[PDB]
Amino acid sequence: AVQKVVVHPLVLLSVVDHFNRIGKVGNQKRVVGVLLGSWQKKVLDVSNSFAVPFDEDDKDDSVWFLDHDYLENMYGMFKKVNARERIVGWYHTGPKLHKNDIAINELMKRYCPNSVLVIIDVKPKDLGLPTEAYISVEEVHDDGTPTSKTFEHVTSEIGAEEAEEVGVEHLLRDIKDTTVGTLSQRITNQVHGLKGLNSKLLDIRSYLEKVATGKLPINHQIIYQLQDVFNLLPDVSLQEFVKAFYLKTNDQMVVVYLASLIRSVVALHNLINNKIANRDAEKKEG
Amino acid sequence: EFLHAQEEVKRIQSIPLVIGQFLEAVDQNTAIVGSTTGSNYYVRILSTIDRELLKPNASVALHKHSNALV
Amino acid sequence: AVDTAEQVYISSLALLKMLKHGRAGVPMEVMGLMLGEFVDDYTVRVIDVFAMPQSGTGVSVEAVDPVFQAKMLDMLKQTGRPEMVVGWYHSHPGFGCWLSGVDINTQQSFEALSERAVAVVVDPIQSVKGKVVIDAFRLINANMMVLGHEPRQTTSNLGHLNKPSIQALIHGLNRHYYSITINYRKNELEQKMLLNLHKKSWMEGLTLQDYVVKEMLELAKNYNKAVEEEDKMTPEQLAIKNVGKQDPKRHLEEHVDVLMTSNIVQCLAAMLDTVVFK
Amino acid sequence: GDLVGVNKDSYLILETLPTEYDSRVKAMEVDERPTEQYSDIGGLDKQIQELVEAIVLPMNHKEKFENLGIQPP
Amino acid sequence: VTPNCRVALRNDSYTLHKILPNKVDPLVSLMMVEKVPDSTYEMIGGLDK
Ligand SMILES: [Zn+2]
Repeated sequence: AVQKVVVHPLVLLSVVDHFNRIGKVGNQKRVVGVLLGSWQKKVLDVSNSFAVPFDEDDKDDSVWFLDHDYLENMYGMFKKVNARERIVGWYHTGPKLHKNDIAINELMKRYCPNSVLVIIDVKPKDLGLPTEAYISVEEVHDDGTPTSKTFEHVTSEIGAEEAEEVGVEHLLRDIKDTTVGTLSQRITNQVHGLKGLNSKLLDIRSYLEKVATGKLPINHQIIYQLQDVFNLLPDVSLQEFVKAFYLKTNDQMVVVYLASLIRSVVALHNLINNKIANRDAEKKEG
Repeated sequence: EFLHAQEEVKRIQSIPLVIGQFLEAVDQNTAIVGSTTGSNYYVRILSTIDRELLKPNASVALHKHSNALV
Repeated sequence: AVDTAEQVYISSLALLKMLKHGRAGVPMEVMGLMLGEFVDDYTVRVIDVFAMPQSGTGVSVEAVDPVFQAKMLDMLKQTGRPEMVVGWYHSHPGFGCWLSGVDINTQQSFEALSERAVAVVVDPIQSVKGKVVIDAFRLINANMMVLGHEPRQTTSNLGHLNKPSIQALIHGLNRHYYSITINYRKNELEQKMLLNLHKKSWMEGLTLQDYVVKEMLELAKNYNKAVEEEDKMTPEQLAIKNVGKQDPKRHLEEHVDVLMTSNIVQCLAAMLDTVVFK
Repeated sequence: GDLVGVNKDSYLILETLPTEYDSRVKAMEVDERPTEQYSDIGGLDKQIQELVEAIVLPMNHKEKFENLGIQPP
Repeated sequence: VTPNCRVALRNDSYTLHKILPNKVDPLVSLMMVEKVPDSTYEMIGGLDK
């Protein structure tokens, strides 16, 4: 039951300079680290974290390194600066996962009511969202096997807590607050149309590749169940929304009546004092 | 920068606004204001307020540090 | 043996730990140590501002924990980079961010060991975006009054550091103090991703969220009729016949453009049915 | 209504002062106790007796009163 | 420097910086406590001596 957290990009910038560590310490490609924070609510804030000296064998991928010199006494420092900012979880880069991740979660679930794994992004080019949470889940099956523990897609976000823009919005040095209706809407048009419908192309990768080579999660328990939600309105020729067209007279009713009367008021706005200050500036020049 | 000026006017305002009182006005947009701290000041006052609203020793809003009539 | 205009290539995380160190750093003033790299003579860089324990006793030279120094640098050794300290930070979040009377002692107490050890004064409680109160000072001394106190070698950096020169007791403290120049680093290795998470985050996230609409307009249309009668009192106020009026009291705007972009939003909002559906 | 030690910074109630001495009262307590035996009281010896039965014995023996079980004066 | 005229004093080093042309007392609160304008003589009627 986690919708969102508040993300301070401060220790994300510590993921940036530990991303500067891994480029110069050697073979370690992926930036893996441990996420500090405090559960207040379903909404949460992350104010600090720390990035672990970690190694991972490509053969038998479940080989973790979370040193307890690096854990315990640094938790004594991080406890010593603040009793509040303790652990909440951990992180690593890459989009999908790591054969070790689940075990790495269970090393610190002894420390936290819900150790969250938030898989992070060092090079953002994404079509969807930034870093996103994964809570402790036991969904198993309708089967009755031993308990599944792989941590499922529990929504998060990049929240912004407090002032902090004496630095940040001074470091903007480019951007403008658009009074929406000034192209920002078409930016959202490109990102939801394009970045939504290429995700639809990922969904034809799903519903074509799963038809092609997809095993058991081809139709596990959510495909037809959200083919219902797909069956909101997928219909054939033009989908025939006959209620929605005089319902649309009730819609465009409002917008054209407001634009008609109100933009005639805008005709007073522009036209009248445009003429007055116009011809004052014109013939009062002489 | 027009919007920066507009939003700039109220950054340092409205959260922790102290209350003093008007006393006198020497000139344009700079005047004398007594305070509920006990002392008197001669500070630069805004172009925001209508200039005829400062006849009495009215309850006025000031900054802690800057002490500006807003 | 020579004086040069310096420079501070700042790690953005430094100012991040200062805004956390003064934002959460409750305005009872505190103290820390600055961890950068003495790169050369004519510049210096900071790469780290670390955190201090709850020294809620007093800003002092004695507040430094050396086993936290050694174990801190040790934890930089078990992480990738064991860099070098370059000085010290402190926080003045309460008052007008000027050099306290411990700074006038602990500065030369620290730079006795160091080379420069530039002070760091901060107050995030000044503003939210408009005022960036970062502050830094190099303690000149009465030993170096033999030479004049003019490095000057590259100018207009301390000419534009000279451009404010307005802090009350610091203007006064022109004796014993000359500040250092602080630019912000070309941080596009992070300003890129702060940009991409900045606008990939702060406008409807996945952006299939807004694409509320019309009862806002209902309330907004009652706004946008309810101000219209007092907006149209101004042509009555333009009926001065010959001339009797100073500055027109122009209330022409603030109700043009609200209707403009608001009903751009209402008409593309009218599009979103035939945009979302097909 | 107490004198307490409070931090200048955290404003936490730190300690209780052992200096609540109360001006004039604690000076009103006669600590010298000058001597006067009952040889000085001449002529009011019945008033000495009803005085002691009224006052001195409630200090010593309320069991003299409350094995009988009424009240002290 | 006029005697007992008031000045604009900086808070910097208390540098005696500007001089303020002013009136001193509650002059505003009661100095101008008149009844401004009203009417004419026509509504008096009788106490003309
Ligand atoms: Zn400080």
